[PDB]
Amino acid sequence: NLQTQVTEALDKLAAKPSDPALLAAYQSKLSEYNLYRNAQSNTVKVFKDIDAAIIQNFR
Amino acid sequence: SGYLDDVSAKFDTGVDNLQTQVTEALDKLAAKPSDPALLAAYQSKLSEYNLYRNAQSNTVKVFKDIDAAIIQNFR
Amino acid sequence: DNLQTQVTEALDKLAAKPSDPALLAAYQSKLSEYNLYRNAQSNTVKVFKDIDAAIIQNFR
Amino acid sequence: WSGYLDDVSAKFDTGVDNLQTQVTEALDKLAAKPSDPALLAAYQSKLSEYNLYRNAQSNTVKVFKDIDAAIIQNFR
Amino acid sequence: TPWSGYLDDVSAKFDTGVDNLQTQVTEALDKLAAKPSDPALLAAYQSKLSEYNLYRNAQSNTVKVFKDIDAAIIQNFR
Amino acid sequence: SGYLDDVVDNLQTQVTEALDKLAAKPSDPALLAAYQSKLSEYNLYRNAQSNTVKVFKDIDAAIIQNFR
Amino acid sequence: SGYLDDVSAKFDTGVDNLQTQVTEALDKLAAKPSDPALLAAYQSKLSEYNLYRNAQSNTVKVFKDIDAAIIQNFR
Amino acid sequence: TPWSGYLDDVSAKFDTGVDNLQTQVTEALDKLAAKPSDPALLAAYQSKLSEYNLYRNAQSNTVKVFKDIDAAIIQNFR
Amino acid sequence: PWSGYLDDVSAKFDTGVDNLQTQVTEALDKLAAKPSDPALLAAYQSKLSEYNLYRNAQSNTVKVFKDIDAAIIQNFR
Amino acid sequence: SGYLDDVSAKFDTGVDNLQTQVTEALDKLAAKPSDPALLAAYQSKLSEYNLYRNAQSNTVKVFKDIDAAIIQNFR
Amino acid sequence: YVDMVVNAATMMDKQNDGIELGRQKIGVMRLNNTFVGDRTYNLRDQKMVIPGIATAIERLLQGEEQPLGNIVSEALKQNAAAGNIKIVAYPDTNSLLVKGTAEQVHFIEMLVKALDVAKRHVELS
Amino acid sequence: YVDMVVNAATMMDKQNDGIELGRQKIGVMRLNNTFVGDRTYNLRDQKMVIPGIATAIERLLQGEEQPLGNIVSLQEALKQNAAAGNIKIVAYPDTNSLLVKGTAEQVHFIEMLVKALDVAKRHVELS
Amino acid sequence: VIGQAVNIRSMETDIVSLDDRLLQAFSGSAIATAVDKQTITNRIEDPNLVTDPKELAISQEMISDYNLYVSMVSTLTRKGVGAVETLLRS
Amino acid sequence: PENAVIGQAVNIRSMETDIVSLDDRLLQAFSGSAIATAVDKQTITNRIEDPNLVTDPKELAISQEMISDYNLYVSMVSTLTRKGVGAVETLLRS
Amino acid sequence: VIGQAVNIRSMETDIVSLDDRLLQAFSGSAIATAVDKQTITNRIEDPNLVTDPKELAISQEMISDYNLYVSMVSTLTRKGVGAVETLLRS
Amino acid sequence: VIGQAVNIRSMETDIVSLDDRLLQAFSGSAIATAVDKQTITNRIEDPNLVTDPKELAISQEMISDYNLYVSMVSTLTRKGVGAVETLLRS
Repeated sequence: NLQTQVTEALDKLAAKPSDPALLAAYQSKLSEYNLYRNAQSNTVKVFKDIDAAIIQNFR
Repeated sequence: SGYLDDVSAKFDTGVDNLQTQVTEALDKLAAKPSDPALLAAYQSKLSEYNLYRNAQSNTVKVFKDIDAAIIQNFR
Repeated sequence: DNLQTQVTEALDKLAAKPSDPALLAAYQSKLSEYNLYRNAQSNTVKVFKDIDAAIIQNFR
Repeated sequence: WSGYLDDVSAKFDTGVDNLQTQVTEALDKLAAKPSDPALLAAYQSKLSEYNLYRNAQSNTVKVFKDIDAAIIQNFR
Repeated sequence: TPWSGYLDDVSAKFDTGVDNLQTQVTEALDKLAAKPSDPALLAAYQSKLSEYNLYRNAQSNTVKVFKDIDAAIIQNFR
Repeated sequence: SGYLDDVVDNLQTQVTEALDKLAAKPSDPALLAAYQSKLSEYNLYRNAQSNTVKVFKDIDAAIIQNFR
Repeated sequence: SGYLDDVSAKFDTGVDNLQTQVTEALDKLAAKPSDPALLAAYQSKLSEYNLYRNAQSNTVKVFKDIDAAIIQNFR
Repeated sequence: TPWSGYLDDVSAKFDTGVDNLQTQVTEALDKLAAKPSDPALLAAYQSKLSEYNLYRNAQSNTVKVFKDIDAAIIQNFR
Repeated sequence: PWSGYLDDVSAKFDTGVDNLQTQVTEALDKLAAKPSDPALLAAYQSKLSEYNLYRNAQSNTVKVFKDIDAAIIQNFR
Repeated sequence: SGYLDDVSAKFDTGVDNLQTQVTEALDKLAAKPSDPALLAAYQSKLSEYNLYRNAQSNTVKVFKDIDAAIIQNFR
Repeated sequence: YVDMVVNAATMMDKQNDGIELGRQKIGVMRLNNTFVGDRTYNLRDQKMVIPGIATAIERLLQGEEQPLGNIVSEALKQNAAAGNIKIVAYPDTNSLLVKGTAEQVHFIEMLVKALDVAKRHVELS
Repeated sequence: YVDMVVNAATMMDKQNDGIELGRQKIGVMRLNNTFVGDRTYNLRDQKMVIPGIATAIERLLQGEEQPLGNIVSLQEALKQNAAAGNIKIVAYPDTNSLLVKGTAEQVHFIEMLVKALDVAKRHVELS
Repeated sequence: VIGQAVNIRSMETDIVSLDDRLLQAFSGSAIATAVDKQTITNRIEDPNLVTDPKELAISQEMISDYNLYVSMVSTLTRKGVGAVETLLRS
Repeated sequence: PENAVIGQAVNIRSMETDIVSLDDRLLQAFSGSAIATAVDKQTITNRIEDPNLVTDPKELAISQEMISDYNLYVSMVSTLTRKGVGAVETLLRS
Repeated sequence: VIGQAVNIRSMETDIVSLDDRLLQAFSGSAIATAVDKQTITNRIEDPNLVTDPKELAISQEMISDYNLYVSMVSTLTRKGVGAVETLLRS
Repeated sequence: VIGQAVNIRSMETDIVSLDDRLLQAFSGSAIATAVDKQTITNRIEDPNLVTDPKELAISQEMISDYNLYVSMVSTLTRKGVGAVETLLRS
């Protein structure tokens, strides 16, 4: 999964915060992780709102 | 405890001694401000410290934002 | 009330010397965590009592 | 008679015991002899310390207002 | 006690590090002013004035770097 | 008010007074920093009051409708 | 009229003459752009203006939002 | 009364600090312009001109720093 | 053709330094003919320096008003 | 690996040998810091490396914004 | 009766909050046994500086929050902060100017007289 | 009757609120026993400075907020409660005199202090 | 710490004074006094105070309470008439 | 208090005895509910008028609960009362 | 201060029918609104008014007041209609 | 992992009448609901779980599922009671 890849990129970075090659890799990983988490949460919410609306309709 | 504290402490353990390498190299320089080997030593330590702190802060910030955006959808 | 106490301690230590970067770095974290905690608690309290109100409105 | 964001500002104002006057004093001395490097060196420190004091105070009160407004919004 | 922050601690480390330079400079100046043509006074003044100059420079450059590091953190509280 | 009819000071006064003092010298940091927190506390008070008045009226409207 | 104009006016009766002073200093400076005595005064007046106009506008914004909240809770 | 703000007062504190430099500079200049080749006049002018320079710089940097504190506070009224 | 306010702020400087905009090009056209004349060098140093300061102060001043105006317009929301 | 990794790797492959060229030329210079041929050779390489890293980071930044702005509209 | 008493008392109370009751006084105190100003000695190979009484006392009290008391070798008005005490040397008459509350002035005077003691002469051969 | 008394009394109060009742007096005082300005002695080996009364007092009162009183060596209270930091002293050498700006009480206290401080000096002959 | 007190033996109610305000649904006199004030006013003081947040928070109470009172009377009359019709048919 | 725990030896309950009338059993309910609600409303109001309560997250979190509990309580008393009279009406019109 | 006018004795010896009271209210409101919208738009078009801080600070207040007025009229109207529905509706 | 246990064998009962089938379905739902509510409450106050993106992503789902389930049980109960009421009124 992505969770581990991000955790490990962080562990390698914190060993030598001044290495450009490590920084460039981390920027990319953390960015993708951020987008993934947001997209997932929004989709979950949408499906639950639909489900709730049906019940509210027949109630 | 908390998770942001673990993220922040991971840097502190990544750099073992830097927080007191800076204070020591400063105490050495302040004794003889004109020694070039001491000046050249101090320049790199202070640079390293600067970057360390910046990275540490910005990462905690990003994780805060991701959490707040998830908690916003409990409603 | 542990996470409520920790933040007020951190604030005193910081207020003692607002320019110390180690203190600033600690306080940033403590305040951020407290900030997330409060929001999560309030939102779930709301959900739990909107469900009760919707039950009563169903038979009312 | 005051709220809790005043308790939070006052924790800074009583925390940095005297800086608020020390700055004015330093300026009164430097204004008299701008070309003195010992005065200049002192003033740089005081003015920087004061700048940070004010920024940290204002950003903390902003954050506590953002927590409160969000709880009040749920009273509905 | 007069309240002191962190910046004025870093700044003070230099002041106590150069124990007596501050006065040595003026002493050397008063001798030089008493007899500008003496080369032994001249060559002694040059070394002190140079030490003083470098001391003040390093001092203020360091104070500025720290203030930049702190402002960059406080910017992230919001 | 100067008036009582027989039969402390509130945030509404303190805000009006701190605004009045500030407007004399809009560029003093002590006064600005004193005003930020009063305007914030007044905003919070004036929201919380109205939201709870609204809750008590919706309760009474629901009662009357339930017995219609 | 209205209360939000009352708040707006409470600034303009606060800064008695600044609105004039700024334009007057500008005319002087424009007459001799290279006089440091003039420059030094204009920097001050211009800064005091920039700050006055920003504080005014943000305060009017806040009181507008308080009223717009109450008029919704009328419903 | 001529209204004056906080920055106005900070600026004026320097003007009242240096009692008369403002005019000593001009008189020194006129004296020099009368006799450009007199070492005593050259030496006097070098000092006064330098002093004036440093005064004007310290003034404008302090006024700017206070402006940038106040803008950063009135930002947070929102 | 419509003058705004910033246009007026700028024109205040132009109508302030009434003739400097010509004097600079005329002193240049003197100097380029005989670059070694001390009188001409002394003159052109002055007029060039003046023209530099004038253009610089003009542009900074227009920018500050542009930044006040935007900050007000953002509150129309 | 996502799309952002692809965009980064396009720069990594677009510059073939630059990283190792820089590492090498630095060690040649450090062996004889006073030779003008080596100095001239090094300035250009380091400049190229600087621009490369900057362009790479600014591009990844822009793409992140376009994506987050789209994802916001799922709600 | 009760309602009239209550309201009258509360409003008379509020009409006084703006009144200030504290005050400051100035004490002029001549030094009988020593020079007020900071002394400095110039020697063939040395420069020496010695701080005066005003300098030392100011450097001691600077920033103090608590009131003073018991110097050894409504009452709200009494509790003035020590940091308000100010001392200015006036060499023209060799005297000290002190600004503050009466108890402060008193304590300062006692301290001054504990300190301005005349010196024994020593001859070296 | 009660409604007209309540209304009238309140509106009069608000019409009076704006009147400024504080006054600023100017006192002129001649010195008899000493020079008014500061004096610098340019000894062959030492530069020494002695501050004048004006300087020393303006330095002593700096930023004081409480009123002065007891100097030693309805509206009344509102007027009396005048801040010390408003006292202003300008040395006028042409007539060896001080110009003092303040309230009548402040002026009086200042004058008493002046007369405590310009004592005439003794002469010493050294052989 | 300061000024602390507690009543131990009995639950004597003290946050409120217990009073006949328990025994009524609407304070009709308080309505009739407020409705007077917002209707006697015809060209005195000023109109259009849509905008001051202190008076605008007083209007919210009246505008709500009078709407509730009027809504209640509408139901009571229907109930009364319905009770009469119920008895007369039966 | 927080440093104390206080029990009851054994909870005998005299009010478990039915002995009062069907109407005294009604008056108790009415009187107790009316007092409880008036007290709650007053408390909520005070918690908002007082400036140190309405501006501290710790206190706001509690006030949110007080408001919701009040709402639910009144809504349920109303509902059950309606259901009760509606039963009587259903039977007697049958 | 420019062109002020007030009516006197508006109800002292004549009273309007409700039929007319509504109609006068509607007309007096609708025209004031349309003129305020035109004033705003014109203050935005003129190049000399959208570029001067003094004129922008005036326009912000106009937009705020227009928005608050139209919101208050709309809310009160809706609430008052609701009561007539609750009266007539069987 | 650490200090963990599971109940292997459930106790058992006969089910012989509609009465016992009803009490059984009721008891089965009550307990599942109480357990879920407690679990969520704890997950909101362990600070390792309130602040970790992976754990928050889970708590979101748990809250949603709770809401949906209790709303379903409410709706179907009210529909059943309404069908009985309708037939007996008819």
